[PDB]
Amino acid sequence: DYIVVKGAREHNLKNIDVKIPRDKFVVITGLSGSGKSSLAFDTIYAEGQRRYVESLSSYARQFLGQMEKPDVDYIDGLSPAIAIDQKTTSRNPRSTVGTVTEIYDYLRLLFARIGTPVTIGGKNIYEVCCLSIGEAKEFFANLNLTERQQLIARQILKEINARLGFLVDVGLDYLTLARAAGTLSGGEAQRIRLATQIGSGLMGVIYILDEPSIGLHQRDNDRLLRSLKKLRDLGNTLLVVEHDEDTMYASDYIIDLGPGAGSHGGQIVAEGTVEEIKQNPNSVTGEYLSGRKKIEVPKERRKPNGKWLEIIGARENNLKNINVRIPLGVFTCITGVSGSGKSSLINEILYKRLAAELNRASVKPGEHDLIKGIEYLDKVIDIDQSPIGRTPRSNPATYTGVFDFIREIFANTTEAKTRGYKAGRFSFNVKGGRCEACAGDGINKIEMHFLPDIYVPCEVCKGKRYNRETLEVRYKGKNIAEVLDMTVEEALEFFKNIPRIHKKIETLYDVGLGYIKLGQSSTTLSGGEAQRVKLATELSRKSTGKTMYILDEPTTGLHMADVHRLVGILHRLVEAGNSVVVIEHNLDVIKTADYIIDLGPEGGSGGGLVVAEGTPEEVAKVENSYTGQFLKKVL
Amino acid sequence: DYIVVKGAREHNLKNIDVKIPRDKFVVITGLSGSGKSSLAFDTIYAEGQRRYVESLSSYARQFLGQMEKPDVDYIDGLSPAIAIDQKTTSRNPRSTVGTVTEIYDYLRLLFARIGTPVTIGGKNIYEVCCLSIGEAKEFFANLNLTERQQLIARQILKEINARLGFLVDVGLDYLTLARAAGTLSGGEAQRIRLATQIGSGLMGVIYILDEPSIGLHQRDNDRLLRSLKKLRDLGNTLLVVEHDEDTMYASDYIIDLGPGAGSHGGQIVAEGTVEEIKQNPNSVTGEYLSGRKKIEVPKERRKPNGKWLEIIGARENNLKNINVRIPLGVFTCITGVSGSGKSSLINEILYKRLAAELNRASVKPGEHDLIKGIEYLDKVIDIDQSPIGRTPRSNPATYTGVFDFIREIFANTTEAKTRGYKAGRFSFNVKGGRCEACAGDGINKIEMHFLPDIYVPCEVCKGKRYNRETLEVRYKGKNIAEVLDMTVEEALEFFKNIPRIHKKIETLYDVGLGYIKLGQSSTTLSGGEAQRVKLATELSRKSTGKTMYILDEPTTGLHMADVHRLVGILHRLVEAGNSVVVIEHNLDVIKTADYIIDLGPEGGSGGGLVVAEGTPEEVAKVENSYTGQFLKKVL
DNA sequence: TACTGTTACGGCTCCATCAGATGGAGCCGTAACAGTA
DNA sequence: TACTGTTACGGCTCCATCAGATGGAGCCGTAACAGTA
Ligand SMILES: Nc1ncnc2c1ncn2[C@@H]1O[C@H](COP(=O)(O)OP(=O)(O)NP(=O)(O)O)[C@@H](O)[C@H]1O
Ligand SMILES: Nc1ncnc2c1ncn2[C@@H]1O[C@H](COP(=O)(O)OP(=O)(O)NP(=O)(O)O)[C@@H](O)[C@H]1O
Ligand SMILES: Nc1ncnc2c1ncn2[C@@H]1O[C@H](COP(=O)(O)OP(=O)(O)NP(=O)(O)O)[C@@H](O)[C@H]1O
Ligand SMILES: Nc1ncnc2c1ncn2[C@@H]1O[C@H](COP(=O)(O)OP(=O)(O)NP(=O)(O)O)[C@@H](O)[C@H]1O
Ligand SMILES: [Mg+2]
Ligand SMILES: [Mg+2]
Ligand SMILES: [Zn+2]
Ligand SMILES: [Zn+2]
Repeated sequence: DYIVVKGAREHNLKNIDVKIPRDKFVVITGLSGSGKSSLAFDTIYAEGQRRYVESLSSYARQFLGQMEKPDVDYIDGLSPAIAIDQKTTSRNPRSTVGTVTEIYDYLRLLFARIGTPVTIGGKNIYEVCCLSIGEAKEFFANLNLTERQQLIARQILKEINARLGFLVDVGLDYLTLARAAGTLSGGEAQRIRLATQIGSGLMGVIYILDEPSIGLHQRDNDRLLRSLKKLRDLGNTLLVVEHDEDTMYASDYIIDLGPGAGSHGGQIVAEGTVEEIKQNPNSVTGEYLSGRKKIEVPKERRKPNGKWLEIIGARENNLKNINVRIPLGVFTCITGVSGSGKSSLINEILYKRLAAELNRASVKPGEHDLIKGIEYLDKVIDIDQSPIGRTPRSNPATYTGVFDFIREIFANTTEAKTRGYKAGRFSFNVKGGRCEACAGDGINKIEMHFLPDIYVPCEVCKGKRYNRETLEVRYKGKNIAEVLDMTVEEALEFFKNIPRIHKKIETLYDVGLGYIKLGQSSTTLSGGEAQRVKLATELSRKSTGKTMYILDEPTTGLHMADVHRLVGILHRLVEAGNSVVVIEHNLDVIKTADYIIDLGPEGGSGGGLVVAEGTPEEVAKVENSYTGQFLKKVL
Repeated sequence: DYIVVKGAREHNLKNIDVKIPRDKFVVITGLSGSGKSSLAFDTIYAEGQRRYVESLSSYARQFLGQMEKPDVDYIDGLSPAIAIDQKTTSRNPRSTVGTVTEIYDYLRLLFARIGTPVTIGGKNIYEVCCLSIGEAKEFFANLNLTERQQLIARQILKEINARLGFLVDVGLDYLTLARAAGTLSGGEAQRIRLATQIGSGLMGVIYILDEPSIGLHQRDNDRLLRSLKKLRDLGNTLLVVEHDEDTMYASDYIIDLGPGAGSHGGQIVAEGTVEEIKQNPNSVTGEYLSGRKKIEVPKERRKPNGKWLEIIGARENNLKNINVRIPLGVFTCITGVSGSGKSSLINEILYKRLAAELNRASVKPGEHDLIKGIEYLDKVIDIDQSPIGRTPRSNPATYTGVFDFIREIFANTTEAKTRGYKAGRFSFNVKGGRCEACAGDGINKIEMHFLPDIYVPCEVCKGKRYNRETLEVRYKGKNIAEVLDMTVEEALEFFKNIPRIHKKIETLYDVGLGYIKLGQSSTTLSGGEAQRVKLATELSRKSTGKTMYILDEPTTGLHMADVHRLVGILHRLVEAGNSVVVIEHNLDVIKTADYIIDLGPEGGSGGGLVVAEGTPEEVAKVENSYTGQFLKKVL
């Protein structure tokens, strides 16, 4: 009736002991970097998978793969578990919806077993693969096959029906089975990934979902919550790590981590129901949910100064030749149901034309007639909706670009000048100044065949990634290993008189990563930490006073405090005289915008029109828009 | 704390509900054919494996394979399970001890990871593979490697040490790692199979062992029981299906099935401790253990009549050029520790020479000088230690040889003579008289890719395996489908006036298979049922009054009642004037023998000498023999 | 002449056993070119 | 002359993703040959 964990010390967990109720809807909350993933996916799921795998033969074990042994003492009440990872999965161009959701395999099995020589219900394999999800489901629900075929193909038909029912329930009935998985939107790809693993329900199985609401509108999130509630009612346990308020409100139990991030978190601050979390002063999530701490809606919203960006004849993808006016110099939020065509408009027309017109880029934009009002802009800065790549040869210092300046100033010292060194000597990714016994890695990763990998630190350089010859040159009493060793606050104090480094380090501090180390590997970063690193990298660039910031969903992996900090940064940028355009599903970011352009009313072929246009108060007066309904509810 | 099963109806289970204690030594007893395997390996293990597999992806599922869904309602308290099947596994000549026990893989991993360029402890891969188990274990326990190598290769060394420790504990220290697995004795192969799956212990794992004591002496069984007790004390649950008295006496809980076999069993008769089972009148196992029912030791043992079989210079395999005298006309039991060389003597010299001398066979015997006393014999009948092959095209009627006579008498009828039919028309394995829609199978087995197979009965012949044209000819009002449909008692009454069929059917009844059907598939037979079918096939042959019966472990898969029946049959054969020689580890069979030849004192290179020779009472006076010690204990 | 052993020969079925590679995409470091200030 | 965009190019690393085959052994059915009784 419980999953009891004792002595969990993985990553930054501070020897925490927790009890998780079984056959319930449990939600794990906390700040970005608290340790929710290290507790759910890296301890419980890892222990369950290892326990299941250890009972199999070596031949099967070397195919399935063994996870790393978690640093835990005793876990009880486990069971078979299915986990959905937080990180998004890229797709090859060949993979389609049917291939990804494992529907084509069942289709081939059915056609091979009860096929009529290649005719089940009066259709062939291509005629049934090239249909929308809703009509394919209604076709498969009206299959008049014989009794022998019914007995033979019971399981295949049941699996197909369950998968199609889930895909219809989430709201993806407009897609077909032949649509390429690599061209779907963020929310559609997230829902397809969810349906791949959770479409066919089981019994007595723990489901661990790490942020299952990427690029999902509130309406889509409600349908996903209904499906999750049905799956839990099927006799299962659900462990969902989320930052969404609706997910917490729709859960039986809440486990709150914190109280901070990195080395200041890894603990348990509060637990109980939603009201219990709200009443706990030590819980930051409860403080933000109870209204004690909140993002303040402006009393007066900025008005356009007469300069507008007019997009005429926008017909890219599913856009139905619409005209959109984006005011300049204010904060504008682009809203719509997942798949309605907000990314395909903004990121594929506005940014792709602004870059060519201003930054002298060579990227072909989408299908549009013309854009007017470009002359009121100087440069464009964009943040994509795609995640960042993770390599052990990467860290926040290299990603943001300050490591180049640090290496240059290290190579400009007196001793380095005497020895004839350059900036390439002070990097652990170039031969000449790095330890060759570890190739600048610092630690050695030994990979076994079927056993979990073992990490052993290097002994020649003691994990410093550099040899003594390169470590013999120091700047202000510190060598480059100590430079990579200090955190962002220490580096901010260290380089306070160097504007070039100080600007980017101050940006990193302002996005909320002062605790992080300059040399922490990208592979060991968190989702929110990587998102904020990308945000700081893009926002650390120089602003000319009349510049456009285009952000495509910068809320992913961010707690309420993090989005509050980002909102403050964006509002300061707006007050500086720049124009900020944000494609956002987060309603807290939306409620502070001075202008809203809403698209819909549906996704795919059912959307692409400007349902609403104006200030949030005016949009809330429109009953057609779901965004308007939610805005009216929360205003 | 329990494994609760409800509504189990697999095979012949009569909707039984049981509760199995956890972290205990549980033994399941009952008659041959009661349903112990169908309850342990076909319900609990099947459900656990299916539940674990269903949580994985299709790619891994179609590699691991899905077991058939058991006919059960609700099973709780499950966990990862490791099962050892009752049926023995044949081995290719290429496989060795290290390959089978998964020790070579760990050896290669260690040599690749901490090798010194190919030198770990001062030895190479061949110099360490070509050693006995004890010296290899003592070498690996004295490895003076460096600290970095110690940290790197901790798990590999731990696994190797645990496997070698188990192999030494069971008593196989005289074997090597390069020894071919296909040339081992029955007990040695059984112990190697056990060590493959149970050598490295785990925690919180259910172990299901189906008859883990094939070809094991009492001394070897004691060591195996000690190892099993240690493994259970490591925090595990053990479910052992056994007929051995020592295994029941060394278990915390006993679950008894019955009260019979086939359609007369499948229930639960009693449960509790050993004393509780003994005190239950409805429990046949308790009745045999408590002494109410027993095999009666003869008051006076038959003496040799002056005719002996002298084997001079027996040096085959591990035999040390020994001389053995086997009295003729009495019951002689060959006893010894597993590997001492009883099979290599008897089956490889005595039978292989008697067959050539009497049955005009062309099989080359082993290494011996000569055998004297052959002229007092007319024919030899042998039962091998190997199990029988299982095919769906097989049944007891075809195996024993009565189906040929039945087909001949069916083809000799008036209507068959008029139509010009032959015996080949009345068989479901020859084209012409069988249904071609199922190829004489009766049912169709549809195999999926990763889903469990589905069985659908044929519709053209309704599962009768024959068409209407072949079913239109009947003998005594019954067609051949009804002939295959009746049980052995019905066929015994049916063919009471036909001596040829009646002899074999009476033999089948006498071995205890009167309930079984003539047409039951061999693949669906039980281990004890197959053993008794082979015994009846070999014992149904004509006896000339002076003939030698050689039986190599005919007790496998047989309860105490079955071995009592077999002992009675063998004693009747002896009283008929024939000579019976039985290689037996069962002490109840041994105590009734009129002569005993004991070999030992150890296995492999440590045995091959006649430790004792004489009547069981005289052998019990020798302290050298473990067999003598047990005989003294039980006499 | 029939019962009882052996052998071969064709067809059918069960079981052991082995121990990832290739294409796609992102990131670091370096160089080159161009527009402003 | 310096700060800030773009592009290319080499090297390194992470991730998706596909959808068993072959040799060995036992058994049924049939035929042929031989030793007795
Ligand atoms: N190897 C490591 N050693 C120590 N700390 C680590 C290591 N890897 C990650 N961390 C830190 O451990 C903290 C928790 O990581 P993680 O559990 O992934 O965060 P999270 O709670 O899921 N955050 P988010 O996904 O953004 O909501 C973060 O501050 C990481 O930077
Ligand atoms: N390359 C493409 N070819 C065809 N259709 C596409 C392509 N890319 C996207 N679409 C479709 O265009 C519609 C709008 O997608 P897009 O504009 O990217 O989504 P969005 O509204 O921003 N929603 P989301 O990203 O989930 O928050 C969806 O139905 C997509 O499936
Ligand atoms: N498909 C089937 N349908 C009905 N009965 C079956 C089937 N398969 C096997 N049986 C019978 O079910 C009974 C129990 O089988 P099984 O569980 O294998 O026996 P067991 O208890 O392990 N006996 P043994 O191994 O000799 O000690 C036997 O009489 C089988 O002949
Ligand atoms: N072909 C072979 N070549 C070499 N050694 C062999 C061979 N067959 C058996 N041995 C060994 O000879 C010894 C005696 O084996 P064997 O006589 O078959 O055993 P047994 O005494 O009858 N015991 P068991 O069959 O387990 O009850 C063992 O050490 C075997 O490993
Ligand atoms: Mg996370
Ligand atoms: Mg059995
Ligand atoms: Zn090093
Ligand atoms: Zn048929």
